[PDB]
Amino acid sequence: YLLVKHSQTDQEPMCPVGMNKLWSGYSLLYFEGQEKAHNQDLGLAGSCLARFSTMPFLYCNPGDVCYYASRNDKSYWLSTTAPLPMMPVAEEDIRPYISRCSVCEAPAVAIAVHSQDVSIPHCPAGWRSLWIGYSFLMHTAAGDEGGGQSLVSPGSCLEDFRATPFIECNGARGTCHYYANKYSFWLTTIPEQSFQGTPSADTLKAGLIRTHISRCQVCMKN
Amino acid sequence: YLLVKHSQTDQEPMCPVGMNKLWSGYSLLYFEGQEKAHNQDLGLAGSCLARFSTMPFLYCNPGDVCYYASRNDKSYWLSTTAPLPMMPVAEEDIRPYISRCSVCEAPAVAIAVHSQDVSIPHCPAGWRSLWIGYSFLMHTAAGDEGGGQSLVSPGSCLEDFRATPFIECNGARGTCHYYANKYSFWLTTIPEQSFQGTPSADTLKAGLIRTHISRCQVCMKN
Amino acid sequence: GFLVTRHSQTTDDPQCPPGTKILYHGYSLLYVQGNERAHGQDLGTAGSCLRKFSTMPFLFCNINNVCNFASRNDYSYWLSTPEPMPMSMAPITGENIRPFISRCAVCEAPAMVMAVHSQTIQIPQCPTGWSSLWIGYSFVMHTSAGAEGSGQALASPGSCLEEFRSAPFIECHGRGTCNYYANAYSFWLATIERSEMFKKPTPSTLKAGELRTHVSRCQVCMR
Amino acid sequence: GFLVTRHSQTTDDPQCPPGTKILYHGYSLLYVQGNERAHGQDLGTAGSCLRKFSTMPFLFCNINNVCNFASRNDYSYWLSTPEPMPMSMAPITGENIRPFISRCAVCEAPAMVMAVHSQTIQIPQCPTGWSSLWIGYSFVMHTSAGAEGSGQALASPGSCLEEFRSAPFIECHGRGTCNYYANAYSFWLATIERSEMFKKPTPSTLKAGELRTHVSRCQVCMRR
Amino acid sequence: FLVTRHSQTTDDPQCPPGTKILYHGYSLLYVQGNERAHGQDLGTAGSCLRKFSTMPFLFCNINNVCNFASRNDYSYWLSTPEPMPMSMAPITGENIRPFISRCAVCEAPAMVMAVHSQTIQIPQCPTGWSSLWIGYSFVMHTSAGAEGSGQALASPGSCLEEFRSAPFIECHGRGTCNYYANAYSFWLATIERSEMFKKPTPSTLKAGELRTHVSRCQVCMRR
Amino acid sequence: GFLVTRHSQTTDDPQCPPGTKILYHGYSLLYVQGNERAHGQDLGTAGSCLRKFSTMPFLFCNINNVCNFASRNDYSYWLSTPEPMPMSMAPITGENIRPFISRCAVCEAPAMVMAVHSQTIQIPQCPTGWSSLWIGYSFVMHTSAGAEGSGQALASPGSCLEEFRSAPFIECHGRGTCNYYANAYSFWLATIERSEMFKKPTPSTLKAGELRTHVSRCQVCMRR
Ligand SMILES: [Ca+2]
Ligand SMILES: [Ca+2]
Ligand SMILES: [Cl-]
Ligand SMILES: [Cl-]
Ligand SMILES: [Cl-]
Ligand SMILES: [Cl-]
Ligand SMILES: [Cl-]
Ligand SMILES: [Cl-]
Ligand SMILES: [K+]
Ligand SMILES: [K+]
Ligand SMILES: [K+]
Ligand SMILES: [K+]
Ligand SMILES: [K+]
Ligand SMILES: [K+]
Repeated sequence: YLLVKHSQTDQEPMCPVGMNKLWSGYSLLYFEGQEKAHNQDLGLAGSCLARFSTMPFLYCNPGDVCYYASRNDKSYWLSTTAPLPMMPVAEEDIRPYISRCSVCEAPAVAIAVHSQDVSIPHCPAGWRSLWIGYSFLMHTAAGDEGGGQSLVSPGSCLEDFRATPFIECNGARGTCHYYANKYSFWLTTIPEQSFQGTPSADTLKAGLIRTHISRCQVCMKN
Repeated sequence: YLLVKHSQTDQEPMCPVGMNKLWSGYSLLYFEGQEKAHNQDLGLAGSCLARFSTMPFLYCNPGDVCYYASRNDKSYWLSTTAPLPMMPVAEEDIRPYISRCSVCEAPAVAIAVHSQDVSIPHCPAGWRSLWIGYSFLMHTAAGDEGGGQSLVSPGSCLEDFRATPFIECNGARGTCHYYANKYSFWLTTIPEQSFQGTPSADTLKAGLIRTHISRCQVCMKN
Repeated sequence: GFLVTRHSQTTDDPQCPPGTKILYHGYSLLYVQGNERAHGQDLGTAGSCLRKFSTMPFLFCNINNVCNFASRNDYSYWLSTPEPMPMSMAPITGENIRPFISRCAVCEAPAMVMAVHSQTIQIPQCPTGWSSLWIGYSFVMHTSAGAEGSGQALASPGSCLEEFRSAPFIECHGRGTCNYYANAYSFWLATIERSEMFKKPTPSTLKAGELRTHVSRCQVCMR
Repeated sequence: GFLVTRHSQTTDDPQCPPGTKILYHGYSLLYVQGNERAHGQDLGTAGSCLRKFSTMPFLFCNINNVCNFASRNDYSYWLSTPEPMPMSMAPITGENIRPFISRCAVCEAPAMVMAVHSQTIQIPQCPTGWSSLWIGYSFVMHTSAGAEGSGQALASPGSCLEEFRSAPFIECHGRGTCNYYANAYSFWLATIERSEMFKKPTPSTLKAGELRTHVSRCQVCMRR
Repeated sequence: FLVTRHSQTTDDPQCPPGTKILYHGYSLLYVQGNERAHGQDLGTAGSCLRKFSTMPFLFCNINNVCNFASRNDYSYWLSTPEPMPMSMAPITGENIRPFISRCAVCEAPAMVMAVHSQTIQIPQCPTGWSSLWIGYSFVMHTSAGAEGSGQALASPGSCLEEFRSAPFIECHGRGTCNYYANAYSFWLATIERSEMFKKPTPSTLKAGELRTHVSRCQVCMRR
Repeated sequence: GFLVTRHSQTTDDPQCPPGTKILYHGYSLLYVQGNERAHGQDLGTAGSCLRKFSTMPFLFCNINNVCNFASRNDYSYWLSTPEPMPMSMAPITGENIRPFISRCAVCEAPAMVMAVHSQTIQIPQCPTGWSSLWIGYSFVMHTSAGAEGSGQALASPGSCLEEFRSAPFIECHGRGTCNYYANAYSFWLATIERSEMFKKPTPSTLKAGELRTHVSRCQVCMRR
């Protein structure tokens, strides 16, 4: 069993004591090839790439021709709290913006539970808590491409709420940046005990956001 | 022949002297039905709708059933300088935000010419100027839906440059608002005289933008 | 050399409006879809009137100098007739397709032609100085497979269909089949009361017999 | 600790299959659509079972650090019940939506659970050493608004619905409206005879009475 | 009334007899911004730009900040017979010039339209109209992300004088251009009378067998 | 019970890796496309291994209780073999399709399986305590008609194809045809030099005989 953790900072996460670390890397959210997004589950090892690059993949056509960083593709990564830049950051300046991750050998499977409430949900009886966070559901950026997380996957539970939890890297350009069309989607907190038939529209500004975001816990049996 | 003018204000535009006004209305950019945009050429009379509504259309299926404002469709309109609200504006409050237009009967066809330079382009010899503006090429908003203008059409030449020249109205909600994924695209002012095989990336902040937007002129023969 | 295209929405050739002369008659092409991308032809233009019909009126070529005709999974869409959908509800093929395809006429007019919309259930008057060619319903856009589609310019005669139909077009495929599908949607300009322009829309679900109660009317006119 | 998710496809809470213990019950979430992007929760995973229902169970936040809730035109899709489609065919709202939403159960299992498909009207046998939890129909994918949608992993129990429904889900909007629309399509694995495998598929259009008979069958099994 | 002509070569095309020259430029097919394609009908002056650029546009956001050539957008231009690089690698800077088609925007005394035969036969101009040029029926195209645009069949833009399996080249804000394997050009097919309501016969055509299976057209002007 | 799926990428049934037992063999399903939307099956899961082949393995139903099989314009995509594209370059049909379809094997393993990628032309070692099942090339996603497609989870055995192919899959249609198209793209993890991680990528155009120079390698392993 593998436990994947994303620090959301430029420092690799520590594997819980006792769990062997297979490797550390960079937090990969998704690739965009031919304007088609292909995501990696943040709770699976595939989302922790050992080597970073603004263009970590290439493509080939049936005519036996492959192109690397020779078109207009891009990649997306979970980011840190580094300040929003006035212009794209290039090469070495990208480093402080990319989230780090660690893949650890676990004794049992880890799952995420969500309360859809301001309260923290309980881990199932017989399961221990690994961390607490916010319910990260999906995202979109360039065009209408993007992706989402599995709610039972630890990848849907980010310890740090971020209105913009990821950054865009423009492949061949070798730069990353934050564009205005980036959206993060989170499960909401619901007042009702179990049924809400008519949502009340609302706009939340910095400071009064976190109290409206569903909470989660990542748990492991025993 | 018809000349269409969009005021980009909440006051209907005046038809050039000598030209009778067939009607005035609201500046329609596009409809979005089933997440598919259908645009109206801003230089054509179809972009000037006599009656406004956040949901100006309905749809039907082969089962002889039609639905009006009963799903999740929307409409987009050219907007005014009314300040970006921090939350959607509803019903009567929408009025100040919608651009007005006038459809005028003209002696000849009107065209737009673009310089792709900071220099305002001259009208062809034998043609007179109706107005000068900025090269408005295309736009996108929800998802990757949007559209664009015909560069020879007067609709591609707006007198007033706006980072966000249009507003989104959410159909059945009866509200309109400015969302962060709205984008306007304009032809650039190219430094080279006629061939730019290597663009130099740049980020422009408010105040240094207009001098970087291609200029245009709307002309009519005689 | 002004031109106006008219669609009968039946298997019979439509007649050129008074004052106009016939150029040719054909079949009503709405749009095509290749490599999953839709591209339409404004119904008010000659491009929507093809003399020869085929469920596959186009082909595609690649950079390797190879062209393929009816060799992938593409579509063609045509305005249809009142012909009811087969009882079997299964795709139609060959000569059995003919009863479903609308006919059109491309006519040359002495002057400019346009369409006007009332956005009410009443027929809008032609602007002063313009004469009538025909009246109809405000047709603005449509979608089908993959929610792809196209639409009409609101000042184009193409945005004014003389016959209202909940299903005004049929879908055909390169393999030679055509049929109506539940997701074939037709979008029409709706009626708007002046007092409700800046009021939250009142939802309405209309069934057979009451469908036209919210459909805007139009008139095609010539200077 | 392995998990199994079950959907009643009715207003009643489904029971955990034999050999598994309940964790929690909820409502059957099929997928959501935000900013025109569809994102599903595999029906075989706990993510497709939410403790609380809402026509808009999520919100979005922008780079200016402003979040908007139920203010635009987003969707939520849920597995539905046998509840009759309203005669008016008009959108359902508020408390009236409850009778239409399917319930689910997330249970803890002693071993792994997967689905197997026969691609015939016959029930597929569970591998040797595996026991049956339930039988159903092979549900593959679906589309609704904007032809957007999602699907199931064929190895997942989510691809094996216990009750075949031509319309297994309902569409809801942030406005608080839900309804069945004509473009709601459900995709299921088809039945294939050995001799039909490498022959041009024979087109067929089936109506009420002959639907379940051309749909692949499946069985959900546990390695125990 | 204007008429736009594309040489499909590096030399400026000449205005057809009866028309007057306004300006020359480069042949723009379409652009793609934030994953959305937007074309300029080839029959209109909008498809003829005075200045060439791999990224002739920029975008601005709601925070009033505009970004130029900083993301991953595209521009597409009609190309010339210039051989594709043997390396098949992207073309940059001044090396791009040889591949870009030139155009002419001319003023005409009457409107101009295109007619299509849907056969190998060249379609005659309607009575009362004179010929400007003949070509092949060009309908639509797709490239990056399967996005693209098309031509109005009534427009001269749907009638290319030189048939090209690969009529356009793709460029990026990076300052690179190239022909990619997914670049598809769609043309009207030839249809025999007895084939109209019959299942289309699939066919794959190779070099030397293409031009004769593409519908022909003729651009005419009322005169 | 853990499972691992293997694809031969040839007309022969692949054999289960050492330490695993066979459950069944079938055809390699990559993804399907219905109503213009793609939905894939991870190549490392049993869902990508179907016992019965057909150019149209699914059907769709509407809210009017009518189902349609091979009656619109849908697709199915399968991993292919090295069978060369026909000389005519025209679509393949019927029995002639079989030689082009890859075979697969679903195997039961005693412990969990995963793939690791080197992001270099060198084969990555299995994590300490994990044994080898097979080696391959880093296959991550693909696109075809309409630029639609799907991909593989990078820790899934499905992201590790044993045979590199510029064209690893073939496209089939409900009408019964299959063929390769110029826009059928395969995406692979590329080789990244450590010193270049935070440097502008160096573009490369590779042709036959040099394709593999930038393709990352991988190894599928099992916990001991
Ligand atoms: Ca897209
Ligand atoms: Ca879209
Ligand atoms: Cl690239
Ligand atoms: Cl609506
Ligand atoms: Cl086809
Ligand atoms: Cl909403
Ligand atoms: Cl760019
Ligand atoms: Cl089909
Ligand atoms: K931006
Ligand atoms: K926003
Ligand atoms: K249908
Ligand atoms: K409907
Ligand atoms: K390529
Ligand atoms: K091809």
